[PDB]
Amino acid sequence: GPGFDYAVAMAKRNIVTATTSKGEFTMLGVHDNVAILPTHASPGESIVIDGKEVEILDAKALEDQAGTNLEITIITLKRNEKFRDIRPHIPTQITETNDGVLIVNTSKYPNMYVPVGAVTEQGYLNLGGRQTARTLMYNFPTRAGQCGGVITCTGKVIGMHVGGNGSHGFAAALKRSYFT
Repeated sequence: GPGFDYAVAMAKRNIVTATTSKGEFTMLGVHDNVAILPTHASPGESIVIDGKEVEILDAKALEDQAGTNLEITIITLKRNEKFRDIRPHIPTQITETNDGVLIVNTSKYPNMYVPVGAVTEQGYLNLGGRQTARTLMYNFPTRAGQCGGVITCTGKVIGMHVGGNGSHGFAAALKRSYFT
């Protein structure tokens, strides 16, 4: 109900903690039983969501038209649980903002909000030996525990944190077409 933005309402149901062999990540539910995670989280046949082991029915790694990695993996879960449909709040185009907020939800940082400032288009990035397209950057001392963090601005969900270099944080841009 109360919440400085749409973000607060969505967060309670759609932002959960996911555990794969590579550790804890923040994960974003998009609609129904469909969620997203950074491709490098590498979920196997199942994943532990908020303490509960759940089976993955499908895991689609996204790439652009040229075959470049987007670093977003869409996973379809085997579970009656249903996320709110946030798609109407995902822009149809890569989106910058002067006032972004990063939302992280892990056991080390439960339901935490952090205004990060300007979020602008970085474009191609070398993400751990792999070329990644459509990235965004923000000036925030990135560290462990933020992978999967969601990036929002007033009424919109615009990126997902996928890496960072000491002074900057990088995210994959979200676009609506990826989910329809």
